[PDB]
Amino acid sequence: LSAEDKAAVERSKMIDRNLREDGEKAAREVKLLLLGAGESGKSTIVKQMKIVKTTGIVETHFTFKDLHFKMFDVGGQRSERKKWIHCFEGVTAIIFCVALSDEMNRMHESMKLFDSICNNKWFTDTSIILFLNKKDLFEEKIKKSPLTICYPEYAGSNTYEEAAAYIQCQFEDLNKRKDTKEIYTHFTCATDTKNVQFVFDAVTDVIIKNNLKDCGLF
Amino acid sequence: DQLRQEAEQLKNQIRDARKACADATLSQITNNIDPVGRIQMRTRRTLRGHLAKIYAMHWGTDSRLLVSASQDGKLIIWDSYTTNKVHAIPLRSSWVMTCAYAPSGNYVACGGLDNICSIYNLKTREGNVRVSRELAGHTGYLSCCRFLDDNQIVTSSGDTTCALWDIETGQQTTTFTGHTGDVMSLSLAPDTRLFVSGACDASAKLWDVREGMCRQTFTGHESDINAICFFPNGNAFATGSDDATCRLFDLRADQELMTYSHDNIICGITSVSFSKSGRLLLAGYDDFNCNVWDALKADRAGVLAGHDNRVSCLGVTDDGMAVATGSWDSFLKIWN
Amino acid sequence: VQLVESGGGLVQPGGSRKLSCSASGFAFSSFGMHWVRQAPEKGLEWVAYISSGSGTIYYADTVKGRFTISRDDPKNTLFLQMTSLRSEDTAMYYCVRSIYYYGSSPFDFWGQGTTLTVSSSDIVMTQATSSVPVTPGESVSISCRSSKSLLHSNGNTYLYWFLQRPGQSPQLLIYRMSNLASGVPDRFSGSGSGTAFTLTISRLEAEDVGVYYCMQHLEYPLTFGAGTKLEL
Amino acid sequence: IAQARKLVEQLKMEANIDRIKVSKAAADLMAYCEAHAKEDPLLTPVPASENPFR
Amino acid sequence: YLFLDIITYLVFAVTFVLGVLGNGLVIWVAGFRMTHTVTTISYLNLAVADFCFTSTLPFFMVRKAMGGHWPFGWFLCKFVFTIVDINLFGSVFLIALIALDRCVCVLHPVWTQNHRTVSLAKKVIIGPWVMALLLTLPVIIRVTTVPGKTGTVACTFNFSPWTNDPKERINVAVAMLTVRGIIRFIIGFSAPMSIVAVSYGLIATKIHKQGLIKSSRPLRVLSFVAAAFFLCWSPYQVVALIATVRIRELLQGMYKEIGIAVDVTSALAFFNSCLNPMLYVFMGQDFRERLIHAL
Ligand SMILES: CC(C)CCC[C@@H](C)[C@H]1CC[C@H]2[C@@H]3CC=C4C[C@@H](O)CC[C@]4(C)[C@H]3CC[C@]12C
Ligand SMILES: CC(C)CCC[C@@H](C)[C@H]1CC[C@H]2[C@@H]3CC=C4C[C@@H](O)CC[C@]4(C)[C@H]3CC[C@]12C
Repeated sequence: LSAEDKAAVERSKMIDRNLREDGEKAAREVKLLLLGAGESGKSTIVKQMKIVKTTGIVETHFTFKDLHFKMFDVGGQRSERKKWIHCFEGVTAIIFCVALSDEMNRMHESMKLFDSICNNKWFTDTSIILFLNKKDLFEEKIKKSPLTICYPEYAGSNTYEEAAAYIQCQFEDLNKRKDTKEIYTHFTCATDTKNVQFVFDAVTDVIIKNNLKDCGLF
Repeated sequence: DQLRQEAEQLKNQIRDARKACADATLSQITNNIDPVGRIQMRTRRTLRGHLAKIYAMHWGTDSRLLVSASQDGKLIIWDSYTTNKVHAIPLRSSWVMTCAYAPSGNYVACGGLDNICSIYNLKTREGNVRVSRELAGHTGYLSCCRFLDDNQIVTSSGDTTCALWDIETGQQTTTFTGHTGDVMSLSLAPDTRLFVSGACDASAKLWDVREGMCRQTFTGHESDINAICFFPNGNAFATGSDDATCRLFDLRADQELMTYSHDNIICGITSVSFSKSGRLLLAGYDDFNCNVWDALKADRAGVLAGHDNRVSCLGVTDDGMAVATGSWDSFLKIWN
Repeated sequence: VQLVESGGGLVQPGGSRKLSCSASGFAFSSFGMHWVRQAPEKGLEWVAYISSGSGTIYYADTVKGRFTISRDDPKNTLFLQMTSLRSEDTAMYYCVRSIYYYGSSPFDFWGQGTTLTVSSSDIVMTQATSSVPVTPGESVSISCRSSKSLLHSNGNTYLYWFLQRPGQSPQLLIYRMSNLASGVPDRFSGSGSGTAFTLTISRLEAEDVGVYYCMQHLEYPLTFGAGTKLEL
Repeated sequence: IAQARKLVEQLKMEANIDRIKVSKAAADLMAYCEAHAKEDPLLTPVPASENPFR
Repeated sequence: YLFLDIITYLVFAVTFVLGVLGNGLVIWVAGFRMTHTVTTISYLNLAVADFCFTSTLPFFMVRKAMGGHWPFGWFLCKFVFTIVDINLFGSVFLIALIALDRCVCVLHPVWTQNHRTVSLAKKVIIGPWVMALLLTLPVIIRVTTVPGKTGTVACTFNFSPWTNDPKERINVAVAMLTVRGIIRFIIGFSAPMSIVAVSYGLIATKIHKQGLIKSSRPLRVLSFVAAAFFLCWSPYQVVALIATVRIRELLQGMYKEIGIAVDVTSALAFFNSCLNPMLYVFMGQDFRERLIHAL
């Protein structure tokens, strides 16, 4: 049998209990991964939330309406995404930031990155929240310059609403699996409650859908 | 540029010399040797205490204790004879991608997606596990780290450079540069004299630890190199790529020896290790399996299939008794 | 590391008394704790055991049903309550710590002891020799014997060699017959097999003068036995 | 600019490596595999008496 | 009336075989070859209850076969009746609990993110079993074998074993059996049916209000489950209540029509334990692929 190994087994059992408690405490937080382009309002979005060492990943932790949100900003990595992107396979949501203030064909590379990240083999079943943030001076930009430079095929009026809708649908058409994912869109500004409430509503919707898929009914 | 043409001419001369020095391949020599058939291993133990994907594993020097790293922010030390948990260390950053166990058993190192390599001391006088060092100075993610003598540690990062640190002071003693893409893995020589490293640009470089200059480079692959390991003799090594192919490179011949591939397999390797006698070559794949190749004939000899996800880490004890595998299903498995 | 205890003194037969052991400088909530008493002019004997997490408690057959052990983690204090004291229970007590995992070393730190004066099947181990006259610079050997074999199926024997130099608390020298404890000179060595055990010292100084005790940890209760004495 | 000289120097220092024939490497690997064949507990399974796992 | 005998025998046989194989597959899959989560725990418990009940069937099958004789012993009488009653109650309460679980997990997504741990699942799952045992205690106490003074033995209720006088015997028998009957149509039928109906109605209302429909699968599955449960357990409860209305006459022995209706509806009700695994576990795609991969 066992002579002194019983104390070792007791130690192992207490360790197992501690791991189970820590895991069930840490599996109650909603994971959001933040992505964007260069100076595309990511700092503004991060600051707008309720809320050296470790230059790579910046983790923000906040809490809204009894829901604990944890957001990962990984823009400060500067390496091949295909080697470390699968670490985030289990994230609840992906926040994407885009600056509407379009100047050197930034929209085209933003669309390329969105196409690369939306159709990835890992981020299936993961909804995508999308922010078009630099909307304060977009009307000035369109009144001082036409949108046909970015999109030569554009054949519409030069008003704010139509141009914004055209850009939104242009971004949303990059999706390939219209039945699996669900892209949410928002026009954000210096307002805060709108941003946090929009994130909360999208997270609640995807949580309900995940619960339905888990309980077999989906 | 004239220097570009000179470099091209020098590369052509190197390739010509490599071809001229060649002879009949390893197949001609090893055609007549006896093969080994149906190397069947069955799971003995099953270490189930993790709650997420498992990214690294390393056998102790006594061939009984091992360490595993998970994504829930846990470094666990297992006793491999009774499946007991000696220690459970919580980490500051949950995004880890590597771990190592000191050759004496006093220290464990872990690194990952936070650009920092932490070093923990196990045998203290307060009974707990304390963090001893936090090596910082890299710009890309840590991919693999190994111990040398409990005072020097060599690490590889995802910024094309790999460093050699002196733990006591906490500063980079030496830096090795020369890759174009990310560096994915490295393995020290048995005598801890030289070391090779594989890069994400389909090249493998042999460095001299002292005097800090690249000694040799080999290029035979077509995609990323995701694992690498020294032959026990110390005069060869094996590289595992991301396009369903393993290769055996020689240091003295400075070129390829043999390739291990099959038409059925099309996934990407994730780990590579050898056997104590250097006859079996294990290989963890991405199609849920784990192949066991006869390294002297390239003919497959066994399959280890017990995992519900891709196998990410793989290791073999020092005395050659057991084999440990770990996958994204959060279970280690001991085979024998 | 400190394990200072208190609560002793002068009592009367049939009374009661509480002993407290305050620990500072280590992770107290991860160590099992033992009590060990010693009567005047005699050897050591085990008293009580409480494990980590309070999930296992052991007593001695001579005090079972009269003593009660308990621990308090947030305040870091070990309590032992004593009821119906008799004249035999006069002794001086030690608070001891031990942690069990693979490759650990139990009994690695003893307290300072408190005095207690009251007015008026188990494995047995024998050290036949009671005293040995020695001079510094030579080599000496000490032998211990047990009734039954201590070798287990795992492959490791359970023998512990302790030293008690005069005026101080005991100190762990060797655990499991062949492993040298931390902070111990390389002169000491241990060997043996089956039921015969030998502790050897290559050189002697003025610091190696005291009593030497052997203990077994194969099964409870824990039995020390008398100890060999060295002097110059 | 300045990377070309470094690359050329590295290639030149790699050029003067002395190499042996491939058959020598094959023979050395075969000899090493033959020498340590008996002490491999995975090529030839050992009896369950000395096996630490079950 | 001769047709009903074949109907009941065939129903018993098919229920036995299909239920035992289905519940064995479900317990094997959800117990060992799948990690443990709350839904798996609930399905495991339901499978265990239904497996025990459907395994304890051949004794009923042979007790109807002989004619009313009970060839087995007194110990088997007591043990079998206790097992059957406790397993039926456990199965019904577990179905109600699963329906409530789904309703909460869909209506309140915030709450189930914070307080839906496996610890809570194991802490709350002991309610149905304790309730079943507490309600089946009378079967453990007063059920025994008795000779019929003719050459046959009956495993039945002996409520008054002290006396042999017909008047007080009949009085206490009808009183105790009527109070039993009233517990069965208030505890075994009304509450679980109402809870299942309310929960699934709320789920459907929420789905059609917020608009999460990528297909009709949720509505189809909910309709299938609710309809199967109702059609399985309605007629037996109705006829049992009818029998309890006229039980005093029934002991005198003139309502043989009720005598055969009770057993045929009992078989039709017992078919639900056969139906349960297919509706609950194998309706999920993931379990289907898991079973296919396992074998
Ligand atoms: C036939 C009747 C009389 C008795 C039935 C006994 C069997 C079938 C039942 C009773 C207790 C049940 C066990 C209860 C607990 C568990 C632990 C769980 O982790 C695996 C399933 C398992 C192991 C169940 C398997 C089936 C089980 C063993
Ligand atoms: C057969 C009747 C009389 C009694 C039924 C007792 C058994 C079958 C019931 C009662 C308690 C139940 C257990 C309660 C808790 C758990 C822990 C969970 O992790 C696995 C399921 C498991 C193990 C249940 C299995 C079935 C169970 C063991």
